[PDB]
Amino acid sequence: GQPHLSRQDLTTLDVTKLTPLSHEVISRQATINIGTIGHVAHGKSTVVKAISGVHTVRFKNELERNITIKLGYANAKIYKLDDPSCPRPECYRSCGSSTPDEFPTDIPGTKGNFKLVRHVSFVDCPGHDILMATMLNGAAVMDAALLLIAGNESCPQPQTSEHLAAIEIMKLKHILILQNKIDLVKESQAKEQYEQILAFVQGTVAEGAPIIPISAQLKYNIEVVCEYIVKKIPVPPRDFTSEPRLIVIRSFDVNKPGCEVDDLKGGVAGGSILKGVLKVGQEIEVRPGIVSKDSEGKLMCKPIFSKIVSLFAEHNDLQYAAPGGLIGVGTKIDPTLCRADRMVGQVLGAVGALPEIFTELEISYFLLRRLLGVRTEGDKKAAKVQKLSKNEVLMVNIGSLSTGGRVSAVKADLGKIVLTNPVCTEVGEKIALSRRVEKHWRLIGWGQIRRGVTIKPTVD
Amino acid sequence: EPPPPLQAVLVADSFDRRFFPISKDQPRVLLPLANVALIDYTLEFLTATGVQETFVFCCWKAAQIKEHLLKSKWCRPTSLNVVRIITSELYRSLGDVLRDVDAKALVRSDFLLVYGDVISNINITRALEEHRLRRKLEKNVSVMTMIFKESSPSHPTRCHEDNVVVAVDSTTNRVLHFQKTQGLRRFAFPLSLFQGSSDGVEVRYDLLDCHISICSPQVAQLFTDNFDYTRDDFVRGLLVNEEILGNQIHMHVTAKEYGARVSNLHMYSAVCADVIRRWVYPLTPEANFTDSTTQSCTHSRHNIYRGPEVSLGHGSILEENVLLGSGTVIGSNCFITNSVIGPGCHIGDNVVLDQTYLWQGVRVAAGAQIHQSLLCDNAEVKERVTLKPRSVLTSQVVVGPNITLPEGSVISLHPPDAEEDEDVKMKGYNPAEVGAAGKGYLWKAAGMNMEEEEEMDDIKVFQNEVLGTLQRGKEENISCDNLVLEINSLKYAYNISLKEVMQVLSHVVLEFPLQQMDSPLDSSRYCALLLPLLKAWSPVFRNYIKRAADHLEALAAIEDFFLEHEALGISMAKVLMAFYQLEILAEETILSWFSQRDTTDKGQQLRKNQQLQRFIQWLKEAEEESSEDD
Repeated sequence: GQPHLSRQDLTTLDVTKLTPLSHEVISRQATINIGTIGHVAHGKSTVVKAISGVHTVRFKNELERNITIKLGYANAKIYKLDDPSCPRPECYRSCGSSTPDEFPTDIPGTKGNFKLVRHVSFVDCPGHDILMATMLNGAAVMDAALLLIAGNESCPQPQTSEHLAAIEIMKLKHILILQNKIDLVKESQAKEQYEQILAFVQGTVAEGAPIIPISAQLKYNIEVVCEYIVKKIPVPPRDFTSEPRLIVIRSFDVNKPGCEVDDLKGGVAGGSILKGVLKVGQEIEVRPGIVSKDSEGKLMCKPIFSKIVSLFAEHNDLQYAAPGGLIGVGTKIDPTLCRADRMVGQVLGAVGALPEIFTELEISYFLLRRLLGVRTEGDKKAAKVQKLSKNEVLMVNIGSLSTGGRVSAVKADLGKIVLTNPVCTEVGEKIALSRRVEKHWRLIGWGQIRRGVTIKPTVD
Repeated sequence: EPPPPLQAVLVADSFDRRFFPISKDQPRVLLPLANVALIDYTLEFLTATGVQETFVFCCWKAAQIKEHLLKSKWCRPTSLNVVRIITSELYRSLGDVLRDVDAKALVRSDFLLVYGDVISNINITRALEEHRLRRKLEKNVSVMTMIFKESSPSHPTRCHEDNVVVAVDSTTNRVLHFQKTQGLRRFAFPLSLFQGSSDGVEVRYDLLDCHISICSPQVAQLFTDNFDYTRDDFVRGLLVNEEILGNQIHMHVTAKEYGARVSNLHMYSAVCADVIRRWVYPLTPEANFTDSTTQSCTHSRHNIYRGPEVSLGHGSILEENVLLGSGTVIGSNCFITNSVIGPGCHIGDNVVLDQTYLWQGVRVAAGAQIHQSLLCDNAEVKERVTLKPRSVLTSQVVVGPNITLPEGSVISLHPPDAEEDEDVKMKGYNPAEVGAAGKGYLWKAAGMNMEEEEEMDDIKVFQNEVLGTLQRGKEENISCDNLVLEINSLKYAYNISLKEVMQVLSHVVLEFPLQQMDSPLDSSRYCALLLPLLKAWSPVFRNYIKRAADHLEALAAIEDFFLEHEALGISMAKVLMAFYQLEILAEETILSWFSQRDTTDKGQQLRKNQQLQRFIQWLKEAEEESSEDD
């Protein structure tokens, strides 16, 4: 629906032929996810801003909810110069997602038009909710990592151990290390910092990883990062054949105040696609949909049936959506149900192809006992993780589906969790747990859904 | 754009057991204060302040609350305050109620948040106007305005449980810090309050918490976002997290208007005394604000309210602050002062009542002396009975003749702790405490706790943390991968190099059987104890020690451990072939261990000991037998 980009046609579309490196899909939306495991004040946001430019966000709410939990995404197109005269990594260039598939060279590289290679999405969180977001479910949250260490400090900083513990627990095999803020660092200082870094990562998953030094503010050696994304990062395997599923992360009401009747639109639901391809005009079911209570106070759920009016990927308009980024499905649902992120925590998929709606879970949890990679300074009990107690509110994080939960009973290691709102899942899924230590939610263990109380979705 | 009609969210459940065991048979909001239910006081306050829609959320005994509300003045078609009752059994806190409010989208603009036990005559118009002006000037910044009342810290309506201290920016009436002073003798205020405001950071201890709030829908939104949240939790979280979210809480202080919350029996007594003495005017007992025919009375001198059909015995003296319910019969030569007596009561002759509250149907026999005691519905007191201060008799409780119940005594028809522990063996009414024909059980400090009774070489810590972690792993059958997770996390946290990693690993593993061991040091028993630890925990060794020359480091650690523990030297082999059988060490490493003798003299005799001669021969015997396997 937008010019200067590869045409998308539903008729000339086959799910089996679709691959993560397909030019048609990459031309409009990102296909792979590379979470940046860094830290604020160290260039965590600056690196992503330099790589992917500056975004504008098509739809934004007046009030931001769960800003410390939201899994932010940032799309970046990486291109390669076809002229062999231009030396690497200058042939590799990063830019925004709105650029055309080919643009003429802006450098004196003796001609040669740049061609789109890949489209990446940076899974960045203001905290560490990434850990229990992706630590046992797996799904397709990401397949790479960007461990960031600044240069002014000396490795290992007290904020580094948690990052390495996160890299280990995520079971990520593809990690790239970016030494930021090394511009104001002497050569000997940089060398000794690199030596400390390799000593710290000795015997860990970050053994065979690049230690690329970059300067985010001045945009130095970003092309090296793009090159290692091209080469070091392998193509993840994705399943485009199954019925599509999307975990709803955002939700907007796009109708401006004082708009005409003919200009009314449905509810736009942003989210992440796990497995399948969404098509415009496809009948979709959102579960648990409308959750209400009886006169006596009994939970009941009515799944919301609708049709995909349109699909958006950042500023681009799509005809079919594939996993590998934040896709916003504009639908026919009433804006009342999708205003101010009121549909977050729901699963949107093909009709009759959604998991069961649970209100309570019976999980087999393995409780952690010290916070991962934390320095216990003074207070030895601060890093200790207490045992689960009755009437304690945890944070169950099934993949990207966040939900609260009150522990009702623990026998030996089988804990019953009463969710605040019913969620769609299946028996045997890997879930994680979090606890409010102070000012934050911190991972304290994981488990499996042995059993659970389900609720029958009433349909009229 | 006029704002919609003012709405109120009334929480009819206290979500705690501060009135146990009186709340076992009656909800708190239905307890009669001056012969009028508390929820009636709250509804009258809401209607007077200009609330047009009220949502009453009932969880505990919601049927009784609904039944009482349907007959009330505010459930009539002529009422300008439409009362809608929402009931659910899944309510456990005010957080649940506000989350349900957000889920139902009941409120569109600023509303009133109060509990069902708030007695007040405050007109909220000024505070509401200030709140709306603040939200207009700064968009979506101020989210809540709490109502406070000026009071001295020594006032009887300020119990230590609900006492609060507030650090406030006096220029804008903004709450910067909120703390509860229960059990404290020194109040601590973070220095972060003195960041922007260099003039007004008034620390106020003269504020009485009215438990009335003007809340925007952002309050419900934040309660939904933070599913772990009571109101105090919300206030503390908002004040702490002001950096992440730029939300603010302001306060409004009233000096000429009354407002309080009946959260315990002490507050109940204080608020009842204030109500009787017209401190909450026009909510006075004779005003008949409930519009009920049985709750009308005439107000004579000395704040004496007398109902209809009240018979007073000859010689009886009502001193002051006495409210008599309709149909009460009082005997001769009685002395009643500062007491509230419900309708249908029967008082004998020569009865002294001082600061006591008798509810509906209480019968008191002649000669009783009651001071600062609460007698719930249909309670009975026999002759020659003395009730010491702070004595509570719940519903259908009879106290036998010739007793003197001590201070703090609570007698209820429910067993004291039977069902409390059970949360079958009918226990007889003990006449030693309730007397003959006495029905009830003494309720001790089990429920009295909230009744009417009040006024570096960081390698060593690495070693011991690893030891503890593996102890817990042994106790809980923790999988090898989870164990490796734990030691890896410790290694990154404390920044320990790999060499030290397997040094400490072998060190702790080898002393693990010795932690529970005395010193009848038997090599065979030591090996028997160590073998399950070696075989079950072998993957840790396999995945932690593998490369080149690390096996030599592990062997050096073993040599050091056993040179310290010489008495187990017989089980050199019992350790070496055990480490071999699990592929922890290879043939080349074990052969090169004794190839050089740079160690001390003892190490040499650790290579040629009594069992070490045979095992050093076996070190090549296995080499020549390796043709058969591996």
